[PDB]
Amino acid sequence: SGVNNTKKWKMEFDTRERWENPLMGWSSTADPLSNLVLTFSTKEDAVAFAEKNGWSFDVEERKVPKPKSKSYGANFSWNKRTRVSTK
Amino acid sequence: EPFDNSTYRNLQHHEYSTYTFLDLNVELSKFRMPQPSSGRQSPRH
Amino acid sequence: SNLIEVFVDGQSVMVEPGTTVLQACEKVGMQIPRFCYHERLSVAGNCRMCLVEIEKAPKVVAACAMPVMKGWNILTNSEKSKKAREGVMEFLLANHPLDCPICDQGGECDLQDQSMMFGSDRSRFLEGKRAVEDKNIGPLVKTIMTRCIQCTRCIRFASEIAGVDDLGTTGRGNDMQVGTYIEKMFMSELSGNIIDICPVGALTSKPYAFTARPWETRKTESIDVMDAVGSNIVVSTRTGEVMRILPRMHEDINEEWISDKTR
Amino acid sequence: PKKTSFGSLKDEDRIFTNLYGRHDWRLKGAQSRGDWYKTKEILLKGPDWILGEVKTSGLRGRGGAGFPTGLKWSFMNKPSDGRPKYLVVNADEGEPGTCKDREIIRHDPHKLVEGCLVGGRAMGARAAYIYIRGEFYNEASNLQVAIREAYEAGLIGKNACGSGYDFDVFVVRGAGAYICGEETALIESIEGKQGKPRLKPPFPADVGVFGCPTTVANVETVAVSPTICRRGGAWFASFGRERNSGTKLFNISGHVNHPCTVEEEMSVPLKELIEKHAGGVIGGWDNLLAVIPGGSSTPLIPKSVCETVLMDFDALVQAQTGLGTAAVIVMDRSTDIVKAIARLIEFYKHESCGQCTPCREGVDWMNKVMARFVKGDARPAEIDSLWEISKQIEGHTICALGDGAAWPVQGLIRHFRPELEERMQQFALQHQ
Amino acid sequence: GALFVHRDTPENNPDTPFDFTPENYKRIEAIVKNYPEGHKAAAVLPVLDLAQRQNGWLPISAMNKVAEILQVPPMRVYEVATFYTMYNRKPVGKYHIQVCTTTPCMLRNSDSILEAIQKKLGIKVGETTPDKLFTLIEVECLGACVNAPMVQINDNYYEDLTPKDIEEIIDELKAGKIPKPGPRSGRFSCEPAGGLTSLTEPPKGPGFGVQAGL
Ligand SMILES: Cc1cc2nc3c(=O)[nH]c(=O)nc-3n(C[C@H](O)[C@H](O)[C@H](O)COP(=O)(O)O)c2cc1C
Ligand code: SF4
Ligand code: SF4
Ligand code: SF4
Ligand code: FES
Ligand code: FES
Ligand SMILES: [K+]
Repeated sequence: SGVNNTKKWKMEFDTRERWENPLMGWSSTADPLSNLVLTFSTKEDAVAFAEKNGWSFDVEERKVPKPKSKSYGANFSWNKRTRVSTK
Repeated sequence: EPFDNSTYRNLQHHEYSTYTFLDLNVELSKFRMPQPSSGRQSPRH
Repeated sequence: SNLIEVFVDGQSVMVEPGTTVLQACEKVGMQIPRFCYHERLSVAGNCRMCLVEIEKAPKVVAACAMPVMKGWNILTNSEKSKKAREGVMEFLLANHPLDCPICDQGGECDLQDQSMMFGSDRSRFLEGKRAVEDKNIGPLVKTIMTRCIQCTRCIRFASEIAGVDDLGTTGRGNDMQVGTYIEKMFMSELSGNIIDICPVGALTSKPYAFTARPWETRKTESIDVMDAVGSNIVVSTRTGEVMRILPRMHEDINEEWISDKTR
Repeated sequence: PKKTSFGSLKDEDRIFTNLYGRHDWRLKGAQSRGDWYKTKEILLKGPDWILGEVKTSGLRGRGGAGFPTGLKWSFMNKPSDGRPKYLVVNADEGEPGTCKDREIIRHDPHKLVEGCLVGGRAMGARAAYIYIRGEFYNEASNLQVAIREAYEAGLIGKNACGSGYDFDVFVVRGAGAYICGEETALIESIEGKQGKPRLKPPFPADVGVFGCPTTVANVETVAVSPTICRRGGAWFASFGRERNSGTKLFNISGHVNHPCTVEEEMSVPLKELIEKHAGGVIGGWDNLLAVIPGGSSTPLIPKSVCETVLMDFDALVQAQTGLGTAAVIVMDRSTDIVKAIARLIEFYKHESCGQCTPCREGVDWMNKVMARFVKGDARPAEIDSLWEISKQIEGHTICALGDGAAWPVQGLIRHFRPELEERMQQFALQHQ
Repeated sequence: GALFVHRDTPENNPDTPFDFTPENYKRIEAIVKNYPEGHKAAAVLPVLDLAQRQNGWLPISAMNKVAEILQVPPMRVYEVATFYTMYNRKPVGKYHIQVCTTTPCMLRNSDSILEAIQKKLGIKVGETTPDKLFTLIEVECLGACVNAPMVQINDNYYEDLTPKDIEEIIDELKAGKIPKPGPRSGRFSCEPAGGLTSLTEPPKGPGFGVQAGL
């Protein structure tokens, strides 16, 4: 339920081939850039990093919470069905 | 009629049948006003 | 317009009337610790972890079900508020079984995380813990009911969100056994989502059981293909394969729940 | 003017002159006492008159709430919102020491139902939903015959007392619990639900049952209303001290020679109660080690505190306790105080509904550590911990049962601290 | 008995033939009538008592049969039955003993009454007689704590009970004769053992203290 992770921006890459090591079943991988994620406060600084390094680009807007109008008296209504069946 | 000091007049609480509460509840229906309607007959409905 | 003015720990913020104490808190970025309230699942008010003292108050208010009115300063970091948090958290943890190394919620458990932030650092218990007999409501979800904290978040989810009335909390007192009493079988198409709502390891996915841990599992974002709804989901990958599929936050498409087939 | 030599209630001052069932408890003796008279006139006078009279009456919360009922009964007195208004009589009486409502239901429930209708005029309700305790099976039927004669006579139901009022009264027998004693959990028992306290707001006043407004009152508060509006609230206000206005059906119990529920003059030193009306306590004043003042929730007090205190709300509050339901349980040197509250706190653990974490967990934790305290299996600092967790569950619970559990143990800690140390000390050497 | 999970027993199974007699449907229809339409789940509480007053206990069939006749899910029926005390889900032995044990009762030595029931009847607390006569269970205050130690036989509750006093109560109840419920000593309902104090002068007449029109 904690949300102190949906506040920053990242610099993730696309995952490449990951093949098991012949001896002991590793995840031997030849993607040097795989295990790097950066942190960006906003996205316009994040995009600026893309331009200076000239990487391929696509973004995703923040999924802000639509404001759920909560209530407690609705759980005990007279006509509305919002009356809860268990408490 | 005279005021008493050592007489218990609640002998009926001993002589109450197993269904006595329900035996008085069943015919209580005649003194009933139209019960309020919630716009339906159950919240799931 | 009608947006009532109110202070939070100082700074004032206007808010729609009828908004509870929580819903005003995140407007400035305050996530008060909660256990029994979900933003899209009713209002319970039973966990009492949301308890935050308000200014001038002689009693700490239950922030979940308390509508705020004019000029009510939310004393978030106030001493008695943190005092209420400390007492209530150790009460929840009192009868909890010592299962963290064997509980799959280890590393992503709300009871685990909050005790680090809002919690003590030692125990005052000197008695025997409560033990609840396990249940069985499917091969898709495990039931370890001794780890339950009776947040009732599961029973509400079934009642409204899943639309099926088969879950509840039988008993009295400390014998607050949450389940189906009689032997029953929690088959709904949204059944798998009660794993995510539960803050503890009370219900966990049998297929994923004892396969990975939250810190090692890399996360990737993709879509659901099992249905034409096309639900946004996050894929867990570790050591080069997939273990568990979690629903993403998308109010238009899936909210935060997915079908059993997708999970 | 101020009757400081305060005591010695009279039979006319006794609101219910048939508490023992001595004379005709049925409807035939009800109108003899003064009941079912002039109710036609007052019901026509409008709700404000009873509100005005109860303001002079000084009725406070007698179910342990300790709040002026005149304010509460007028709290929801608003114009009709379409949703019917209702009335509830909190006849649970689950407290270990509450018996007066059991007596009033068994013997004088005609005053109760009339109080509902004269009260129901104030809130403008269409029916009452009194909650008779399930254990009171024959008392439930006792008020049913009171229900029977009052309904067909026009006193209650359509044209309530012939005053163009459709107020009714329904009966709901319980199935056993203390948590139904509190109104916020009572309503769920009425509302086809397991007894669990409801978070306020929303209050019962604006929405009580089935999404409809409902007023909750103690059994005597509603039952005394017809008399205080018939003879006069000021006369009833002449009893009790300031903010203690009225008289109370004391519940004398414990190690007392003649345990009793007398409707006895209120705001009175407990010395006058135990000797004059209860025929003394066993062994005398020196025998009694401590007294449960007014209820199990109310912290018990010793002779060192109860040597002069009057049983009134204000004096009880400053005595670090409450009068509550006037459940006075006297307890002597021979019995152990820890064992005394052991059974009480064990009962409290047997009655928590488990809804909120502090009551569900804290009370059980209290039971285990206290059970050791009976033998004495602890260290000096455990009393301080038992102090600590008592404050932790004090007020943090959804309902008032949690802090209702805090008060008895809290009073036990503060008063007989050396007793706990020595019994605990005795535990060490005997089990060396 | 301290088992909030239902085991499917051959005797207590959903196939157990539970039903109602011609009078009972009149009883339950009176229960549902007492409540406003639209919200009739309030009738769940009294209808369970109707099964209590017919079967003497609540089989899982009784709870399941209540569910559809009340148009409520079965689990809600279980919740109502499981929480409350004498909504006993396990069969009980006819004479159902509730010795009152809470602090006011034990302070005046309810243990002696409990011990007398313990030894004379021969079975432990919560158990039943070999051929279904008695079931002794410690109970808390029922709401009459003014009197001496207490025991609730079925629906007939008893007070003013000394350790000896319950002994001839249990003597005559063994033979099938039901003793008069209520206090057994000179106390009738709530008056002193040493002579009543209040209720001496006759009550006032009909209507007193008229406030003009009133
Ligand atoms: C644990 C608990 C038990 C209670 N039991 C009773 C009771 O048996 N009878 C009662 O009238 N009020 C009882 N109350 C008080 C009610 O919650 C409520 O405040 C009261 O009925 C108000 O009465 P009034 O409107 O006459 O002041 C109890 C409260 C608590 C917290
Ligand atoms: S629920 Fe959380 S705290 Fe409890 S055992 Fe599982 S991981 Fe540990
Ligand atoms: S089982 Fe899980 S979801 Fe259900 S009440 Fe317990 S902690 Fe909450
Ligand atoms: S204090 Fe909390 S757990 Fe106890 S009865 Fe009240 S609501 Fe239930
Ligand atoms: S959020 Fe208020 S109690 Fe869980
Ligand atoms: S004390 Fe025996 S009835 Fe409550
Ligand atoms: K979970």
